[PDB]
Amino acid sequence: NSFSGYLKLTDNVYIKNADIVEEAKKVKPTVVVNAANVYLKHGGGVAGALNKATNNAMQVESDDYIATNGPLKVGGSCVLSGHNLAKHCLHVVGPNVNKGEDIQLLKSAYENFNQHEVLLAPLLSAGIFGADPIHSLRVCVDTVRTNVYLAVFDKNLYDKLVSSFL
Ligand SMILES: C[C@H](C(=O)O)[C@@H](NC(=O)c1ncnc2[nH]ccc12)c1ccc(Br)cc1
Repeated sequence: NSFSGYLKLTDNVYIKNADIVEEAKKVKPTVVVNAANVYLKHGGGVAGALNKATNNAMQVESDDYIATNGPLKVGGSCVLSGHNLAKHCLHVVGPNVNKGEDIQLLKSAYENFNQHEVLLAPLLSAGIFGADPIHSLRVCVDTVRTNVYLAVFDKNLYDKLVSSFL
């Protein structure tokens, strides 16, 4: 957990303009968060990038978890191996509001982070999940009580967030 170059937004929320895969290789944190779907099919975005960095080990492991346990629920999570990126990967399902899933479940999704003292994470429900990313950061700030280091890829988005928060 040797995080460098973050800007502290609140007592427990830190933000950096970085690729979460590169952050994970440099820091080797105890927990890396994946912005997952209910079947753990890591097709693109953050999920696809983390899976690609494990050379598909995360997808083979996720397929076995689904065959044995069934899909997650929206707002839920599971802990699996972090392979070469972290000790553990916390796979969290935020709502896809573009498909009618309730925005209130974004608070439930962020509550999963409180089960871990320190996490490296992306924003949840952003991009194709359709939530406004500045709203997602507000829910994170209001809900997460443990120490979370957020990696934001898009520099234009990072600047808007730092402008609205700090
Ligand atoms: C909009 C946001 C961002 O630019 O930070 C974006 N993040 C990313 O894809 C992202 N963030 C950090 N490291 C990364 N490496 C490769 C991808 C990537 C995102 C889209 C959809 C969801 Br659901 C959640 C986050």
